[PDB]
Amino acid sequence: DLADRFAELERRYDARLGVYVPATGTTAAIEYRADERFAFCSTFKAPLVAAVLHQNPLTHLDKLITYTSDDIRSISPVAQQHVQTGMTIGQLCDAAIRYSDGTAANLLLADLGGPGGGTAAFTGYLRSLGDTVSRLDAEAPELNRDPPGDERDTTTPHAIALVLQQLVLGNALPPDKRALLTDWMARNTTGAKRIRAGFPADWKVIDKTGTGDYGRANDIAVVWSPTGVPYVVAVMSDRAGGGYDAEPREALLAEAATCVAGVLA
Repeated sequence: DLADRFAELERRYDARLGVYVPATGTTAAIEYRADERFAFCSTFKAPLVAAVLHQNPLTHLDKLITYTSDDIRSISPVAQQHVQTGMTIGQLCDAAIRYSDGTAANLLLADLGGPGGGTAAFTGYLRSLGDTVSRLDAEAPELNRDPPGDERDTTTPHAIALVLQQLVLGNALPPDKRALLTDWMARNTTGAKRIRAGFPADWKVIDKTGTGDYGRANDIAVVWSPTGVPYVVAVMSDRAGGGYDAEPREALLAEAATCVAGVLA
């Protein structure tokens, strides 16, 4: 039994686990703690890139953004190398998704603009997609640090799955922008030990990960079966019992995904 398996994983990893897979043609929704709040962590960067793509003509991708030393305040594998040259909006989107570059995502929030350094406009973009649950209140590094249970900077597996479904499978974005987002997630470099690890090699997986304090580890994905049937998979976790420095456990997400894949196969 699924729920029994997910409960067993919680005990194994001293963790709280949330899972959602939306219903399809022939499968019921899979849900475990799906309406409980979990920190976004870096998973917000996927709808962030969608918001920026949606807000602007496509050639806004070619606009050069400049930044400085005091902008590097979080893990930023790409942006830390380009302070002198700047980065174009397209390079920022690529880095935010594929390398989970924190400076890149902060710069994209600023591009979106408005109150809260773009966090209010980000939240408004989610509201436009019918998500009345999620909220973004801070940028990096603060957004990964809220105490367990705090509602700041949170989504739920259910909410983020429905958002991702609209972005990748539905009509939230025009086809050209949808393809840009989908391809960046398809080329993600940070997800090999999470949802990807739980699905057989002949399933396609695109994803966006997040990791935070209090043992936070998330992954949101769209997967396609070998015959092209898509499913959206959101898996979220934290480990409050280990305190602020609790180690994130990727293996919990890989095992949860393996269980989901077993049901979807």
